[PDB]
Amino acid sequence: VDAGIGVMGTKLGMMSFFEEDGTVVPVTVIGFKEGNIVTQVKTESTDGYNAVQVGYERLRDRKLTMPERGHLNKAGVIPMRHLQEFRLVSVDDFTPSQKLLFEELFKEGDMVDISGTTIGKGFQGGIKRHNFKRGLMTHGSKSHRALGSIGAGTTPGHVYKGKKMPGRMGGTKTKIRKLKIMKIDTDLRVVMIKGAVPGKPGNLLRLAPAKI
Amino acid sequence: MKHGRKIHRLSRPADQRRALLRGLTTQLLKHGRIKTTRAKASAMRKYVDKMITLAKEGSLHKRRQALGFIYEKQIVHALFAEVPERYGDRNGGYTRIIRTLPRRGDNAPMAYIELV
Amino acid sequence: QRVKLGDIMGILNKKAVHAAEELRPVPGIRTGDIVQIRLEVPENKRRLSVYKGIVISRQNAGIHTTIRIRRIIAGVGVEIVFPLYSPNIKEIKVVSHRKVRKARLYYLRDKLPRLSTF
Amino acid sequence: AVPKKRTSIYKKRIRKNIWKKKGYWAALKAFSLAKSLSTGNSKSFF
Amino acid sequence: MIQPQTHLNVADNSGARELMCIRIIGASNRRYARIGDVIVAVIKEAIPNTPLERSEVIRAVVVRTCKELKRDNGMIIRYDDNAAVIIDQEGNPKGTRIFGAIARELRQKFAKIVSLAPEVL
RNA sequence: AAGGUCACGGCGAGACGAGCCGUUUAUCAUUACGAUAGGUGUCAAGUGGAAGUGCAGUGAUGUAUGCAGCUGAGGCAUCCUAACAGACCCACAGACUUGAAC
RNA sequence: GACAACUCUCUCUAAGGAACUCGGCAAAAUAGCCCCGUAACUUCGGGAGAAGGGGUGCCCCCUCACAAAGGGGGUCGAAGU
RNA sequence: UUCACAUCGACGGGAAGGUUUGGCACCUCGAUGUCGGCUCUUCGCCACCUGGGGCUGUAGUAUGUUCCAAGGGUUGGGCUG
RNA sequence: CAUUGAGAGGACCUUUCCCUAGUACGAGAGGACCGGGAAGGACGCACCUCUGGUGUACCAGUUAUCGUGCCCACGGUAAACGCUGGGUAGCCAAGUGCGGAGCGGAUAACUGCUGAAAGCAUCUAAGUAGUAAGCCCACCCCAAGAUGAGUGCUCUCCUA
Repeated sequence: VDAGIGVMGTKLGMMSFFEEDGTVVPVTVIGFKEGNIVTQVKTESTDGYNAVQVGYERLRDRKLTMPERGHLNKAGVIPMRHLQEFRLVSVDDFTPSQKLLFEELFKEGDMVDISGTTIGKGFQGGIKRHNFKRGLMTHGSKSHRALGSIGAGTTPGHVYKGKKMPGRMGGTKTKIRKLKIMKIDTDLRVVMIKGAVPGKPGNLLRLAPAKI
Repeated sequence: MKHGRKIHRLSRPADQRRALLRGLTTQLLKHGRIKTTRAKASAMRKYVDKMITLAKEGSLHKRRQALGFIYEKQIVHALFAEVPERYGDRNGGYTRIIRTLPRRGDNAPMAYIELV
Repeated sequence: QRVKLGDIMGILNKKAVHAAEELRPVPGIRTGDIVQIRLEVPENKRRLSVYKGIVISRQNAGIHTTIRIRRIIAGVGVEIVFPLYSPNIKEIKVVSHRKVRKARLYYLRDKLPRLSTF
Repeated sequence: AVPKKRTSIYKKRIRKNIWKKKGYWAALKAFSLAKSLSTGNSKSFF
Repeated sequence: MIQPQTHLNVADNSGARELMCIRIIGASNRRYARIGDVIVAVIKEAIPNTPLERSEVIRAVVVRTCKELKRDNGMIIRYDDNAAVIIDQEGNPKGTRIFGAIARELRQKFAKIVSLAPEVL
């Protein structure tokens, strides 16, 4: 349950905003490829919960299959790629018919949370996944960087599940929390936000207000 | 991880890879059409586009860098007398990567380089 | 009247440098110059701090086009970084020029300090 | 490292048939390439 | 970055020359001592006309460092040596004349070091 | 059939499978989509003054051309090259039984 | 082909410098020729290349045992066995 | 200072645990590789700290002892294998 | 495609300094509980805007030598850079941001409120209140192979 509808935007590099007091803050720059049109609302009557379903990245019709574009043309909106809802408490007033919601709702709310696919690092070891220590690099040692002991002795007879092994590190989404908003641009369709979003410039990014 | 490392390294070390690039683009400029593997094909594509457009502006500095890159002496001087008369107005894209059957003994994906 | 692409690094950075140039003019600091920095720090009431020194590098990334500066204070070896587009500076003055054959004077840190006193 | 016992006919016919089914998957690709190698304007196979 | 086996020069005329600093107080990191962190120094060598001899545990203040110093104004200050001031726990040192320049953020906790300093940058 | 898979051009994804983004009269015009990768043209950016010539010097070398010359893993533009040619899987109201109204 | 973990053979590493460790193990550092200078001790043979410090590339000139070599000067590089 | 039970508690008594040294020799010697260190767990509470409380010979700070509570933490070093 | 979430993981940690206030208390000396703020430490999730390490894409200086006929200028080699000087994009931290919230639920120890079995009493036998870093929920992610296999929207089943 979220405390309100959010938007989604793409990361476009990082820079530094110079505050007129004299400080230098590192900000991430957020663009918006297409407006976050509310496509499908799911209320308490026809569904077990209440959520507002928006989308993103208007595309060519060849890029989008028949169930997708049939679902989007059921709402009478543009064919678009990305599609996510926000679960919201039952006080909502949202029509699914082409609500091109403008981005003014976050500037006075100087706290926002963001979610995104972090950059994947592939099958990485235990020295960087779970912040282990390496063995002795010298003094006749042989267990350089290795995983060390894995379990206890005879009495378990196995290893505990969830034990810290090497595996695929990045690729899942994360949410970093309470990130204070900064100078929006009402003509450059760009929002400064002081922090570090998950991922390189180009990826999708959930931008939804806080849950404290 | 290889995020954004756009060098195309082969199954050979660095200086041997440089010699493979120079020799195979040299004999590519000698015969025109050539049989490579596909990694060697794209690795020829970047450098031989650099060597067609290098002696496109036939000065002395371009001719000396171009003679420094290519092995054979008499093929650089057969190049700038040929590339403005042929590959003017093309503005990039000097090759073609026509693929063929894999190689007997390796199942190596084998390609074939033109000049067009 | 044109909509803009995903090339917003250059136009946010370009209009940021153009706004900071509209506020105060700045002549360019090449590597090897001997310059002055006049800094605004509150509550000191002198409002013009003295920073003489030799620019070592210029790590120019748009709005962080910066100065690696060096002056031997009477103890030893002070190496200060300056953002040229910050509102905390007041003016720059290119006093001299060493005419050095290098873009990065990181050798000059640990040399003999008679060749580093501004 | 040294195997404690041996495998059955069961598990071995499973693993060998996964190996040969992995050989099955790389010939409908060869049927597609052999079918595109036939009469048609394709910019490959000089 | 001041490890617990570093040599710091003296920034005053208290009576020492350098010191092996031992195991910082305050910030419990103790493998990264930035500015303003007091250190439990021991005297490696000293001036032999002063009641500060060899092998004497004392408390001092890191006032210069080769590691950088991130400021909010955009500047980054760094020195070429490491320096400490032989300090007492009630503020002021027992050496008056401070050698070398210091920064100005440590004025908010150590004002006597700034007031006795030749340059405050 | 809808939708996938192979192939194809790759990736900020990745041991292999995966995943993701393309797969072309690859806009036309009044204002967000139909540039995937390489090349090319420019712009950030790195090293930092290239060759050749002239001048000064007995010569090492310095100087003008000339923030020039190379690099261009990054941004934008450009269809010049390769995205051609295909192939294959999945089809044909979704068993049997009760209740409701039509 | 690809450019995962991890082993091995190498290169570099901000700040510190043995805090690691059974133990400076291993790596890093010194390194060639000339000049200055060199202690405790001793079987007076040595230690000793003790330690420690300076020059070193390339172009000029002259002194020239008229082959090695010397001094003075300039020239570049961050760095000259 | 009075005062067995704020706190220790002599002379004695009753238990729990299986973490020391022991007793037996019950599995294992056609092989269950001891002590310390590195790496990496996880668990117990007989609680060192953190959270709540009682009593205090607790004026306050700091305590002494004790109840609930094992979520989390429990340093860097000189000596020695 | 879009999610609910049964179940499971991670995170729920901790210290000084300041106001209250040199106030209660104490002859003085000393010096609060409670409620806020600020700076840290470890841990974790990210990122490369700054500062760097590396960066065998790179460019620059130079030694020995072999080629390019020769001077210039280049190329090869001195392992898997000849040795150095810097560096874009990646990766990383020492760097940069963020997190650890809850007059939410029930409790353990305890303090209670009425209050009887013994017309006195007693936290309890009926009912009930404050309250723990502990339990659960909320917090971030995976998640219907949850065979109990969910829910919602949309596309397609044609010819003989």
